[PDB]
Amino acid sequence: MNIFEMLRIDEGLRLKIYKDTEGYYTIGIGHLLTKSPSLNAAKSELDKAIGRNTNGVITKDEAEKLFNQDVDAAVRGILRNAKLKPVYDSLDAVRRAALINMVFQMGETGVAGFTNSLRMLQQKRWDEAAVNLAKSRWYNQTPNRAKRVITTFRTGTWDAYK
Ligand SMILES: [Cl-]
Ligand SMILES: [Cl-]
Repeated sequence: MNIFEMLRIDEGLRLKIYKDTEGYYTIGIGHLLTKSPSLNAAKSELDKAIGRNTNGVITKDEAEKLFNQDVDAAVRGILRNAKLKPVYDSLDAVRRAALINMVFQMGETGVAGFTNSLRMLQQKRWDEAAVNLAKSRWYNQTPNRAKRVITTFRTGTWDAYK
């Protein structure tokens, strides 16, 4: 297992524009297109991302390319964030993938706001972070996925994904 496989499991893969769990237009492997409620707007952003007139539909290769860019962007985000980088740097490889998962889903900003949880992960108080991580809208809205990522931080193994 790795970060790519991990996210592919959590996000799925859809080749036509669809709405995510929040009702926002997305395509591929969890690539958010826009928070706007306009399909046209989403189509415009899709064509801009791909470089062609897609008519709201992409190929598998194209989805994977977006996915690679998004993963990449998520790591750099972390590395560039003052709150995140130290945590990330203190963790083992497995747990780092869980932190990337969160940032891909919620953005750097939203994750950087889990202050208490961040501090517990940094301190290696696994069970404690896991309880504090569950006290969140994230957990209440997407409990199964949140469960898998939390288990990941708690155990440092890929057990939740196997
Ligand atoms: Cl893009
Ligand atoms: Cl879920």
